[PDB]
Amino acid sequence: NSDLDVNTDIYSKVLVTAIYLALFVVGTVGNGVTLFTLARKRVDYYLGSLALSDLLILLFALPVELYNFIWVHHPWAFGDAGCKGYYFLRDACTYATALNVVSLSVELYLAICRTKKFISAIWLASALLAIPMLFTMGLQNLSGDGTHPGGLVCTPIVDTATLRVVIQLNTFMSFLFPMLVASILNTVAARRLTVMVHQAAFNMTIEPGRVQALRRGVLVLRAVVIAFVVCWLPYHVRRLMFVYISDEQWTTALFDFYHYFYMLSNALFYVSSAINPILYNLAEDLVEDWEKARKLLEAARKGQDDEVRILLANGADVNTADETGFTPLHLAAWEGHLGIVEVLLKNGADVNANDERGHTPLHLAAYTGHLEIVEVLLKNGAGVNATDVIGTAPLHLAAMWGHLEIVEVLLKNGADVNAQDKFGKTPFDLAIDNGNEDIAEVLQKAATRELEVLFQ
Amino acid sequence: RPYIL
Repeated sequence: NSDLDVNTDIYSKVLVTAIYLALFVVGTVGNGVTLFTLARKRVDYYLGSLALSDLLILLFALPVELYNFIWVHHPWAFGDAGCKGYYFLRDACTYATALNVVSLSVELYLAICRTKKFISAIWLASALLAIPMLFTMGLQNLSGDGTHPGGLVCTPIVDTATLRVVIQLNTFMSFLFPMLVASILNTVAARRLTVMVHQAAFNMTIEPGRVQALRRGVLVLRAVVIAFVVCWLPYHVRRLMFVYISDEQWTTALFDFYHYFYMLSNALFYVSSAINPILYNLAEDLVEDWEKARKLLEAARKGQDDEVRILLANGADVNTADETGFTPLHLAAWEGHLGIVEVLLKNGADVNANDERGHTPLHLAAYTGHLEIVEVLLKNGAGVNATDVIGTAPLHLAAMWGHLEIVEVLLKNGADVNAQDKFGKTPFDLAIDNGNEDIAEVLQKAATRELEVLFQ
Repeated sequence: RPYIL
């Protein structure tokens, strides 16, 4: 049946077979272990679908395709079921994949500005959109006489105009539309964050854990969109070609080019399936870091030395922050956890971290009257004369709230006795306003000592 | 014209 022969060289097929087997043995294992691991252990519901659609594609489509579309172009060896089935399955699984990707972008965006049911809607809608493949594809005998058994081939059973509509809509619905929508959400999400980073930078010393996580989420989701554009554009271009050249432009050269482009287009297609477990690992590590950062902020407040040292050892960011810009060391200083202040300083917590209101840990230790925390913060080189947005120094707070011992150690660590806030009030002024005579006296003698120095 | 899509 010479008319139906492809004439791709043997090596070409052997090379694609080597590549297909590579993608299959690694991709199946990869996507299998991804599901198996979620079964064992919100975002996970999404990564399950993606892992499942790819596993279904690599397990059922790729072996069938390697046989009847790479090696043996005729006849079709899987019946009108296998024909309509292969195409239905593929359309379903890509649709499922594409819609999940839109969900992740939507979910990320909403975070930056029930689920188990939502997943099932995605899959069922994937079955719906894929049904037109059950009516367009089928077996036909294109052999010379019109009855030769070796000319039985799986191929469109409708006219070109009909096939143009399904394929153009398929190109729209499964590829262009959802990937554009994701690109738009990806870009807005990114933009919204980038101003958060500037605003945080303007005030804080450290931007929050929630931002650092969503920031890294934008980059991965961007990579996945770029990944599909590359892996899916050739494929769709090849299927438009099939229904955009009529019959009277199809030269023997253009016929040969198509079956090579088919090997290449469908190599790249299966590559998206085999890369998915990378996205899974990136997303999961991004999520695990956030939870550890979150768990470490609870532990620092609650004063749980054990949980802290487990989280720090297992890689938790010592200098993570909340929306306020509160680090673990801020929380430990504030809650009066001397032991936790010391473990956080050992593991390199920033001693001069500023929150939104420009409060260092020393500010919070000097406000709440923890002499031993003040002493340890200062031992590790805290800013004695660090001033908040109001121009309040730690010595202001110590003097205002009557922490004489803190005043004395602050003074002897080089505190400016004469520091003034926005409203020009000195520690001494604050000491008197509230009625701390012993402090006010210590301060005024310090003030006097400095006068003497000027006049000699 | 090809027959495989």
